[PDB]
Amino acid sequence: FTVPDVQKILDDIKALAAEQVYKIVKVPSISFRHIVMQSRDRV
Amino acid sequence: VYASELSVMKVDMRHLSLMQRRFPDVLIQARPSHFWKAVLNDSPEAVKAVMNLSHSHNFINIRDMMRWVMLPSLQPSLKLALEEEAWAAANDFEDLMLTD
Amino acid sequence: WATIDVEYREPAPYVHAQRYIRYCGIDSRELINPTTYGIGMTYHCYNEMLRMLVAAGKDSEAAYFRSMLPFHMVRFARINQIINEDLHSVFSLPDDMFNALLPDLIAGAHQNADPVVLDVSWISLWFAFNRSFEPTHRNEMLEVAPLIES
Amino acid sequence: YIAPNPRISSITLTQRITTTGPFAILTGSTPTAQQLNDVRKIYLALMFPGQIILDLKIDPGERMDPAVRMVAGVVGHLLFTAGGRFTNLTQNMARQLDIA
Amino acid sequence: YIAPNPRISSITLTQRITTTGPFAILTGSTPTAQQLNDVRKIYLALMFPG
Amino acid sequence: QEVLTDFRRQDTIWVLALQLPVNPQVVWDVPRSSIANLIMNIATCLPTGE
Amino acid sequence: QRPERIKTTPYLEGDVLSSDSGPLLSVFALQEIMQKVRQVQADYM
Amino acid sequence: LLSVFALQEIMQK
Repeated sequence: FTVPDVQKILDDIKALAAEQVYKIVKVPSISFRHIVMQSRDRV
Repeated sequence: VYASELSVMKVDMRHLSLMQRRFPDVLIQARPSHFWKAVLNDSPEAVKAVMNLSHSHNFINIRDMMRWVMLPSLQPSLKLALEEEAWAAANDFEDLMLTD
Repeated sequence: WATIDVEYREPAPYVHAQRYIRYCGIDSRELINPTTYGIGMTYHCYNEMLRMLVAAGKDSEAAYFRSMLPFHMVRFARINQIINEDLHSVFSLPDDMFNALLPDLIAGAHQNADPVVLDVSWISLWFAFNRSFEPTHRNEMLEVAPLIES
Repeated sequence: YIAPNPRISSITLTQRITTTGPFAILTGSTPTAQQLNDVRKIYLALMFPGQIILDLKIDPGERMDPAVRMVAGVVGHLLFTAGGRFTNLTQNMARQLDIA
Repeated sequence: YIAPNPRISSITLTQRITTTGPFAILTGSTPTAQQLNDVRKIYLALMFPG
Repeated sequence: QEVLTDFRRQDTIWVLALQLPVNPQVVWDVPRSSIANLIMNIATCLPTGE
Repeated sequence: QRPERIKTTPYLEGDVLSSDSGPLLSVFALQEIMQKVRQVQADYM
Repeated sequence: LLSVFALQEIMQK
């Protein structure tokens, strides 16, 4: 029999414990892109 | 979880402590309570409630906060290490895309 | 008791009033740049009262007052800020009359600056001890006053 | 006007266990109109050091618990000022507070 | 909360009926709710030494 | 002392019809007046309680 | 706007009881000052 | 109500 004011914050911490920061991907994000301006040699 | 969140808050405050000296032209009127309030506003509310469970009965001020931040005790974790690396990577403000 | 309540720091825009009021030795800068931790906030009379209450066997009252001390100090710090900042005008009392008020009252001599006497009850002190006056906005006609005085 | 935090006098550990204060009956009291006016008088005397001086009101038409006089006598010594530079109260009120 | 065997009080504390004492009077008493709460406070204070 | 505390106290002339520190001897110089003094003391000062 | 009103802990946060201003306290002071002298003159010869 | 010693409390109102 604990006071609900503290029970709520223990429930909040327990829920926060399931947070996921990273992620798993097959390919990395694009870092460099290219622009063409009617030239066959330079971009 | 509680230890990791406290460590992250300590690291954030420790790194934000130097902005007034680094850029005096933008933060001439800046006070420590400003970044203390910012870090409090950008933190989970559960650890804030845990701290308020005692700070509502007892009074603390800026000196206690500074002493607590300067204390050398960190709880290692994934988020803490990644946050420290992120703060180390953003040392130069040209990476943040703002200059004078 | 054993502290300084009046001092002169810089020349004032109004020449007849140069004093600064410091109730129980607290400056306004303590709300921005404290000079001590949360425990270290104290002054002589309150500490003496705490020691007297402990010596008399009333420990619960001493603990209650020790816990309530920072609110007390912050209240008088705000009062000092209000007195020193907003209430500066020609209508404030000049320095010589303020200095001569107390000896005239002690000697009981005739004075032209007779203070106004008001009456309060016993429970009023207890109710006042549990309140703090925090300003929200400034006066509407604060910017127009000097023209009125002129 | 701001009241103090309610947690300063009571800490709850369980539904049926709670610390009690020494002045619990006074903390739960509610002022009337005249008492509020007297509190306003007290603050008005505080904000003007030498120009307004307090005194004691005597009215036989009302009865009170004798503990409130003693509590007020304790409070008045650390609330008011009677130093060697200015005073907030007459000699009679000082003597009454000393007797209390 | 577990109470002991009443016979322990019967053979030792109220051995003779013609004599009355403090323990004999407090033997026949039943706690109320507030006294049970006080006992709980006693036990909580005991569980934390300092 | 609230009659000596208004703001017109600096220009007021007070008059008292009775002097306070009464000499008790004039009370006790009445011939054979012990019982009357005792009765008056009981009637004026004695309290009631439970 | 002011840096003195920033609250960082719930110790200084409490319920609001009443309000006050300039003209209200001015007329209150005048009313009490006149009421005291009127009462003391009415009570005695 | 079993003990005789509890009765005197009732006797003393």
